[PDB]
Amino acid sequence: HHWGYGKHNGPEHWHKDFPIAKGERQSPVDIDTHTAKYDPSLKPLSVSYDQATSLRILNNGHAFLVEFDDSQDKAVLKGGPLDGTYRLIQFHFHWGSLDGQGSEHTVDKKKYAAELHLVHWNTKYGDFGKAVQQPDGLAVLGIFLKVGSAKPGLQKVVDVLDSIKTKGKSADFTNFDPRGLLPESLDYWTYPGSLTTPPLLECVTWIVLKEPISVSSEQVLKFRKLNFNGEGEPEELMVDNWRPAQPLKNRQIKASFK
Ligand SMILES: [Zn+2]
Repeated sequence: HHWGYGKHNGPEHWHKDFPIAKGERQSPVDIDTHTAKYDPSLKPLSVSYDQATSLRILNNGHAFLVEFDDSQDKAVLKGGPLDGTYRLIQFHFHWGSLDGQGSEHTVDKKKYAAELHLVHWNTKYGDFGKAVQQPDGLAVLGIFLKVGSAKPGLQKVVDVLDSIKTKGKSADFTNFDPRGLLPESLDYWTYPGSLTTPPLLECVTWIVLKEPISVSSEQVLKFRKLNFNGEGEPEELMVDNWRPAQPLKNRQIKASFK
């Protein structure tokens, strides 16, 4: 008995166990494209994933994660609004039960079918556990997914989901190149936020890309076949594992771009 996305343990209930849920820098938020401010000071993002080493894929009962070896600066994120080097540790998605919902961040109230999160931690802090306790500990790259043409680079992930259908299941997932999940343009918004799942720490510097990638209906459909439950329990489809937009409060969203 803990947190989830159901009617009795969903986002609206999280504050009881995680008071920070009502904090000053919570995520996600709605990106109001007309109030975001263009900042000429923002540098272009620098994504260096050529030496990435994926290790395993697992279904943690809330989403599925693809874990990477973060023992060295193999896959890092630099530049943009960041000061230092951030190592990629894992990526996961949030998606809906229908193509009209699923993303966590919204753009002018527009919801996308899903949202990809590539989580990186600031190397100055030694390890992920220490980084989450700092205001500039994490830097999460958010990418929107819209339904249209298939994304070749995503098929490898889609094909292994059958092996990790239920909570607790994990499978070897080596030699996966995350570069196949990036859009053509790296233009971004950025704002200070938090992790959108418990424990909801406000240690994130969010970097949400303007350009969505397209995925086919067939690809997203396979996401919807996963289970929140563990093997041997009543089947509950893993859909709508997204948190609604939170109050922006005293924060400003900056844009790299036009
Ligand atoms: Zn996420």
